[PDB]
Amino acid sequence: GRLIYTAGGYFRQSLSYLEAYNPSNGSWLRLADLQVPRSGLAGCVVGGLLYAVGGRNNSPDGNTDSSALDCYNPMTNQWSPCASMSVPRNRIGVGVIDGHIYAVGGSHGCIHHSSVERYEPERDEWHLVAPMLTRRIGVGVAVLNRLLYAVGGFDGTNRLNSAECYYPERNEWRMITPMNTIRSGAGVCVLHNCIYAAGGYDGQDQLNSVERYDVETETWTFVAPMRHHRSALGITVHQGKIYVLGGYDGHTFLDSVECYDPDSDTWSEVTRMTSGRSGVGVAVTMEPC
Ligand SMILES: CN(Cc1cc([C@H](CC(=O)O)c2ccc3c(c2)nnn3C)ccc1Cl)S(=O)(=O)c1ccccc1
Ligand SMILES: [Cl-]
Repeated sequence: GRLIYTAGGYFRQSLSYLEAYNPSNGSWLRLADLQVPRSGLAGCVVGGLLYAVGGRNNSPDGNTDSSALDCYNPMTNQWSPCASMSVPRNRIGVGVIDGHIYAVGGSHGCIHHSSVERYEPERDEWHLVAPMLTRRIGVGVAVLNRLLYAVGGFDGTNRLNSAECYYPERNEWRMITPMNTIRSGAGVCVLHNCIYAAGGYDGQDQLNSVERYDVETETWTFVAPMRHHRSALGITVHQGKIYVLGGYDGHTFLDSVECYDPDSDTWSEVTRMTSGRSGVGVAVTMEPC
């Protein structure tokens, strides 16, 4: 559509915020709160509807991993509950193929999932598919040419540079070339023929580096680093540019929003979120009402 939506996230506790940024004019709009606060969720769009998937409610009265799927209709400014997933999935990644939502990995307490499940909006149903070859939480997910990619993350013991690809018609996962950088909670998205992985955490440091995988060459190449080191960032594509939103730099929960121009290989500061936060869900759709 035309707006970048940011849902949930974390600052001091899990957040219920839904806010929409308009790159055309720089404005932010605050919209209807999520029914349940959540950080470590993912956002996606199917048929112009915005979905918030998984996460965890870290609140002063308990911590609860979410198996929730909720649907935001920009036409009504209302959130509606959908069928819940088979399992809670905190620090989840998601991808959309052919109008179906894949929920990938994430944690439930000390359980780090390799499992994957697929949502069909037409029947409001989840179904498990083949699990990944690797347990991954803080996993980056993107879709390119109707193939689903799971990139980096944390397996319970180590942060990962590994990545793998799901071939739907074979219901099968296969490893791809690993990234040059260990990244957990990177922002992962697609632009042109490349899967980009921006920032993340390696067990020691939050990262500013950005690399991209060309499916034709099966190789990863670094591009210009972001202006800010950041893990648990939100990422999306809007008009052929990558936008990264918030995250954590080892010091501050960032309000910084940066944009990448692939043609000039440059990052620029574009706006600030209304407040600093990390672990948001982000996606793009039409403006409300
Ligand atoms: C930071 N968010 C949670 C989150 C963490 C990680 C990794 C997990 C890991 O590699 O173990 C992680 C862990 C620790 C990190 C890290 C990344 N970066 N710095 N530090 C110290 C990856 C994605 C998300 Cl959304 S969040 O915003 O949802 C959040 C923040 C505070 C408390 C709870 C959740
Ligand atoms: Cl968490």
